[PDB]
Amino acid sequence: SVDLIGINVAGAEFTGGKLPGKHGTHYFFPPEGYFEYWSEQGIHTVRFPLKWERLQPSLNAELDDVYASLVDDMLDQAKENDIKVILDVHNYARYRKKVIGTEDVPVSAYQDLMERIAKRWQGHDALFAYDIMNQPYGSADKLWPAAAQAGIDGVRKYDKKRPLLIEGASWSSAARWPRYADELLKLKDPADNMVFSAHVYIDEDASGSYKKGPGKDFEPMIGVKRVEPFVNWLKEHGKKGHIGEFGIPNDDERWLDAMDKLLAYLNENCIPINYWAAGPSWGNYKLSIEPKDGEKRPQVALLKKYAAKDNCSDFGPAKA
Ligand SMILES: OC[C@H]1O[C@@H](O[C@H]2[C@H](O)[C@@H](O)[C@H](O[C@H]3[C@H](O)[C@@H](O)[C@@H](O)O[C@@H]3CO)O[C@@H]2CO)[C@H](O)[C@@H](O)[C@@H]1O
Repeated sequence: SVDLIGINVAGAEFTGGKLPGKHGTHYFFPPEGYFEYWSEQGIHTVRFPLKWERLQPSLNAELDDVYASLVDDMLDQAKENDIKVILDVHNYARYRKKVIGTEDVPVSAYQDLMERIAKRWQGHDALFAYDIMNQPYGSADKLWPAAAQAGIDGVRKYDKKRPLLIEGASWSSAARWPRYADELLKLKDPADNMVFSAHVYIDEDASGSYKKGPGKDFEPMIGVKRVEPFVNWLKEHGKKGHIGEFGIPNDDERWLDAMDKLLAYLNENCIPINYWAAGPSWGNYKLSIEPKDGEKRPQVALLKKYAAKDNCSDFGPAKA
């Protein structure tokens, strides 16, 4: 089933300069009892970032034993707690800072990664979908459509059923989506089960930094206005969509107002969302919705409100 309300659970991609890095010092998977909290809150879909260089520290080589086994245990815990997992290769279309499709990182190496991910986990009941690449941007934008096809081809060698979440150029901007996305119309999925996934932050530059407050001339519909280009493109092209990232600070009613209006518009169009972010090691990170003594998470009440409003059977938007 397709849940409209979900969360990112971040931590396994942390401290990206420390490779392989040490679990519990530089990066963090969910501890025991982690998923039971969110399951109790009524949240049942999780987007889970993974670092490519940790999963596969040499291109074209077998997956890393330590890191892949942590993914195994996370999916086991997800299954135990009725959580559906979207695995996210959280790499900005780059491997050790070089763009997929350059001589350093041929598309065949990215296809190899995706084959190994599907081969290892397509048999796991908690696996829901593959988000094949987080936020291509910059020098990767031009090459990303060709890389995406290689990644699709990779997953489909071993998993011919699950949805593939396909992000776009320019940090998968929902607001700028139609400026670049026409290049993705050439993508071919033999299983015909692709879902496009855009991101939206509502600070001025949409970086999700929220360096400033909302400001005097803040528009509560900014979230809706920034996903409208994406959703309208989906309708125009008969495609299915998804919002893989959106988060706001906890300290201004204007942000929550924009959130509530955004969720209402996504609900009208059966577009799921993954809130950025929960996770086991966020500290006082301004966008965290993980419980923390003395910190209020008003965003989670909005998520729960719209989870009870979820009456969709599949990814929208609906086709006329
Ligand atoms: O969206 C999260 C993602 O944001 C990255 O910052 C990006 C912004 O996404 C992007 O909107 C912004 O685009 C500005 C652009 O730099 C300017 O040329 C001009 O056109 O105004 C645009 C804003 O409307 O650029 C920043 C990068 O500078 C983060 O880097 C990234 O970590 C984050 O995940």
